[PDB]
Amino acid sequence: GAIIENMSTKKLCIVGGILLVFQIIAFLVGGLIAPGPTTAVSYMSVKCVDARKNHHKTKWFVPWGPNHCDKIRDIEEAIPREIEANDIVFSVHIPLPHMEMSPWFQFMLFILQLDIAFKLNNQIRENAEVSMDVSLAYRDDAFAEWTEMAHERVPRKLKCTFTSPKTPEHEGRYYECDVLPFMEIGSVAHKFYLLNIRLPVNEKKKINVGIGEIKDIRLVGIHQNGGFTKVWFAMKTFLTPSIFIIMVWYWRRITMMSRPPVLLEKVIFALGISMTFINIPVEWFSIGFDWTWMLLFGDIRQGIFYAMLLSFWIIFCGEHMMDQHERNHIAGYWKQVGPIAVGSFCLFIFDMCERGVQLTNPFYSIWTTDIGTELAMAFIIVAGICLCLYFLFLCFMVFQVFRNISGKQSSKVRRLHYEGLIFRFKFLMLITLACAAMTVIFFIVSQVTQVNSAFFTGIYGMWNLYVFALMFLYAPSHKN
Repeated sequence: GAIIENMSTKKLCIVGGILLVFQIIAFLVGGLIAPGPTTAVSYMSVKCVDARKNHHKTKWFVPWGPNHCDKIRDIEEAIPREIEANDIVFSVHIPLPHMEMSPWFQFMLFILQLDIAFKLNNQIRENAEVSMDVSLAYRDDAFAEWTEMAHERVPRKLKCTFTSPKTPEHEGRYYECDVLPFMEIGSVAHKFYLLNIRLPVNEKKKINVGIGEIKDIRLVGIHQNGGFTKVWFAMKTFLTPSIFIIMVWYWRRITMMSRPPVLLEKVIFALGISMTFINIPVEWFSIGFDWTWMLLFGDIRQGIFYAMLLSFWIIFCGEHMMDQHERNHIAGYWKQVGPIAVGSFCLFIFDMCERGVQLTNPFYSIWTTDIGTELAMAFIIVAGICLCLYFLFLCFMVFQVFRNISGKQSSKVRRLHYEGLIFRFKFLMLITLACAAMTVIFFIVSQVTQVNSAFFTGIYGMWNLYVFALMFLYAPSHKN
């Protein structure tokens, strides 16, 4: 006597309506509060020069404020000053004047933009490479000392092409050539960050040679909106107790039953507990504490939740097969489920490994070592094709289930009861395919993101509401 088979349609439709109302408000809160999760911002570098006195001990340089460096007006002004290579250092004080960085901005993304002046004297080498010397620092008090975060060599190949002709009337115009994936930071913890870049030249070690005249460098930054992060955290801390309440209701009601439960009522509970496992607001630590690995843990949680869900759809749909079906244990369905769980983990493995390795090298990326870029594109394509094939396989399963249940009907309480159960199945199954399609779209979109709309909030609400509806529907009913 579950809900789905005892409950009257009058009881059903009000619950459906209120749940859909929750889904719609969870959709539109993203558009309301923060219509766009990532804040794009651009910092122009300041061209400092040093006194050539800091060889054994390195020294930081600040663009503006007190004790700010001396700034070369242009790369030609250095010549009357007789400035030599390696005297020039680029500087980017990350926060703009009269504001600060906030821990609410969870992560930081940086890509370089290069302004290299064309001249016939410095034609770009066919495999020209900028062997940049980069260092980073962080600070919390406006009068504190800069503390080192990273100081390493970072290679980068120029993928680069100037269209306009080489005639010297066209010199000085910049090469049109590309942005470069520069840096990822796992988490934000400090008010001020400083970044200093040098490009030492050495014809012996073949570093920064034939790269053209680098006029200026420009840094483009992306970080999560202060609005979106707060609302996301608030929605998760809202949804966690609600799902736990519905889960305890479900499990208490199930445990009240006289007879033991079948595979289905166990797999739905597994879905619920995994959904809570992702739901719990563990990430609220990031604002109050310096923990850094949490950004990888979110990807771990999403991978595990996907592993639960993609198996759940097949098991739930598969269990609606009735002829000579209804096994006692996963040995009857490990045939299908087995690689699905492994595959679901495999979707995020590359992104998770990137997140891991960026804690030892923030400048590491898959998009360097260009074979890395082409294999990343190949990975995106195979993941897409495999997930679409899984969606097709689920659609085939639904098709076969629809084929099958024609027999039970074709082979006044019976008239309304059986037809109502059939209608319940039909609506639930249609909801299932719709949610699966939206989940596939979500995976692809989360991998590609130019979406400017915050539909993430709505689709997460959709997952919560769907799992909620399942536990609500499959619990035993109050005695009539």
